[PDB]
Amino acid sequence: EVQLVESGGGLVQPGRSLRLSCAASGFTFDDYAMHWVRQAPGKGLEWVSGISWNSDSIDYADSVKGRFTISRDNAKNSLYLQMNSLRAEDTALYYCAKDRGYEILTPASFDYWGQGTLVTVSSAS
Amino acid sequence: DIQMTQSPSSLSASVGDRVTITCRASQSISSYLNWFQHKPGKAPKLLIYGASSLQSGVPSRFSGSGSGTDFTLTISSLQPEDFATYYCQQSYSTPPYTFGQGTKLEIK
Amino acid sequence: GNYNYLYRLFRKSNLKPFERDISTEIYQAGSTPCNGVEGFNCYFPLQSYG
Repeated sequence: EVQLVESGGGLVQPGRSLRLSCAASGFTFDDYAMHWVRQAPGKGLEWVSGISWNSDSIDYADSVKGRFTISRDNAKNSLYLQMNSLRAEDTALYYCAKDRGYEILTPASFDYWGQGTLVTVSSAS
Repeated sequence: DIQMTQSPSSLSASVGDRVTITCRASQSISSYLNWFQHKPGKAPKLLIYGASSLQSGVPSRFSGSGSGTDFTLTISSLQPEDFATYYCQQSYSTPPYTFGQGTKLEIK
Repeated sequence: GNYNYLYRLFRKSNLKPFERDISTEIYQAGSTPCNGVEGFNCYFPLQSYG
């Protein structure tokens, strides 16, 4: 019954920054951990980043260390993510998942997901 | 480091068949596996959290088992609306949330 | 991961030789004013090496 919708999908050039956000409405956003999952066009799922219920612990995937910056806004009940120094391998599909617990690295998995928004990293029209 | 593998690659069955999918982990994870049903046209969902704990809100047709280094998932009937891609994820080892490769499933 | 080292990504104009920038205002990427609130086309200029 919860809704996980995001925005910001589009076409950007390599080396250009793009910011994604995600709106959650169907649950209590103040005390759940949240994560980002990437769906490659010709591969399987992959975890990107995750933040705690409040911003003490932030973790990043190895392939995106020092390139992405995930934020959080509990007042507006929405989270953000910054994509910087993009290369050609970041043309995948991104989901906005929700963790069952309140920490980043726990045996609790992602219970609710949302529809993805496709992004492209190329120089075209 | 942990490597996550899926033994089968593609299956084909009928409306009233019974199929088995297995997922092998490189190292012991102590029954901390998760299964997801990836519908190709919409957002993926979660079927079983933990070893064989059935998530509330899904039919009891699915049932899993296994602990240690081998896990198995079975579909009781495989109704025509259950064709999708399934993933196994571990959340115990140092590499966080490593997903296995897909299992495309067509009913025929 | 060491996050004590940070590098700036955006600035209105190029730096002159031998000066520093310390201000950390939100970079206006487009035409919608940021007004001190981060949003679309309102990016953070400092990112840390992983």
